[PDB]
Amino acid sequence: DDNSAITKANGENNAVVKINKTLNIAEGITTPTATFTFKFTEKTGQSSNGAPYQTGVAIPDRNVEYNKNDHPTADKIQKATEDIFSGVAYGHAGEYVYDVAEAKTGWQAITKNGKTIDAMRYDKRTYEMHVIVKNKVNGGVYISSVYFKENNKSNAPKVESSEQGVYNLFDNTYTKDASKEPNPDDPSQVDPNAKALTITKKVDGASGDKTRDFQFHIKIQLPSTNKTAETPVTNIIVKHGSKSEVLAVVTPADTVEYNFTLKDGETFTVEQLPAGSKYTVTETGVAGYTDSSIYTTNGAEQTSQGQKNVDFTLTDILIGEKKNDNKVTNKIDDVTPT
Repeated sequence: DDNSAITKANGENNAVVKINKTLNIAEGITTPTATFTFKFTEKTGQSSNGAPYQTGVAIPDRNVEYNKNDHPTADKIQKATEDIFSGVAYGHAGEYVYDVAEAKTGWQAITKNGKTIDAMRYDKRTYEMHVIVKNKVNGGVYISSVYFKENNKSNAPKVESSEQGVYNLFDNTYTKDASKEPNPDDPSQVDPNAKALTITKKVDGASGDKTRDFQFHIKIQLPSTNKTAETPVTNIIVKHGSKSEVLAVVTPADTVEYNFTLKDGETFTVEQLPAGSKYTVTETGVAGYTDSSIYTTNGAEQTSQGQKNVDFTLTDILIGEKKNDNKVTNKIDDVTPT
């Protein structure tokens, strides 16, 4: 404001403080089972006034639970604790200072035959909560003033709240490999071998040239959650085998671009990608041929019709946690003499 970084109390009633966890999650991803647990630990030291920090009052482990019914907005799910001071009663005035950190527990990866689909990166940050206790009249005490300061930082400024008495202290990201929950009505049936993307050219017609290449271009957008560890920096592409190439990730933009050719019945394959990524694909125009597409996006079937000799483009196709493929048909009208 200032000073809004500090949660006061109205009158002599205990200050109220919720802690808000931010889970970052991309677009094609089912929110996982995950409890995030905050762990308060009593710190020593000396208040401004000369007094040592007061101790001997415990704050319990506070937890937020995520499950399949939690759905992101702006690629993040935000859940808060209740009042952390619920069921906590101090004995005497003074400055109680707690180290608050988030424990690395309460989530497990999806696993099929020793192989792991997903990944949770836990917030490493650690804070200093200053609980400022002050005398009631006549007697007893109250939680007067609460504030946070990030630990291990140089001249750490006071932590500003998102909402009233709510602090986004802990921030974690979740990643998921694409296309490995292929059965749209049962994600327990899990395939670690499923490919990130498939594109398959099908030339259609008696006059159709089924030996030539059709020229393609693809730009893939890795999702924002990629920026948060651990992260992909190489991509593996198979334009019909044994052509196998390790394309690299453009680090400031998190994109990969490719140019490849397909012949009739020829499949383009992206080996593996974090679910949540997007792609643009473009087949250059070729004389006589109207192109069409039947694509699966995160288990959902969608279509797109093209023009006769124009470049055919698919604009920002999501590559979800479910099935991901594309079958692009190139159709040519029959040459018949009479």
